[PDB]
Amino acid sequence: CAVQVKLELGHRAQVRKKPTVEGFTHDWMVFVRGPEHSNIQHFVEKVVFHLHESFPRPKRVCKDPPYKVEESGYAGFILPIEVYFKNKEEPRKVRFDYDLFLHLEGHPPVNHLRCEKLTFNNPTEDFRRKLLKA
Ligand SMILES: O=C(COCc1ccccc1)Nc1ccc(Cl)cc1
Ligand SMILES: [Cl-]
Repeated sequence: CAVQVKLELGHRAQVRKKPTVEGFTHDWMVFVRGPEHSNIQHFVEKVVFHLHESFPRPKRVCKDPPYKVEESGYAGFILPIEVYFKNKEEPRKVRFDYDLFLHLEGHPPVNHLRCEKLTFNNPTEDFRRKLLKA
């Protein structure tokens, strides 16, 4: 009995009115969530955001919702996101490579969204029950 669930990944980015002391020009926030009123905490163990190496503590871990990271910076980068599942079976996690892009000053703030389909073929009963609760 295969089960399909939905994950939304996205981010916002806005030019700061005043650069930070480091000269960072943008504030941004990247997130993983369920669509509409879906609570993905039923089947998500943790979300790991792998920031660019220039960031302090580049491995950011959210064990509880909201699964998000808020930061400031000066350039966009590819941000690997690992979503770990509440199971003890294959797969333990899934990985997405998120394009954390920023727009130049003058352009409207970034507000970006993509939606990811996860289909689990033959999950264990306990994991199937969690997936179906989201
Ligand atoms: O945007 C930033 C700012 O982050 C670094 C930081 C240093 C000290 C404190 C906070 C944050 N780095 C960055 C570098 C290369 C690429 Cl390709 C994309 C981004
Ligand atoms: Cl991807």
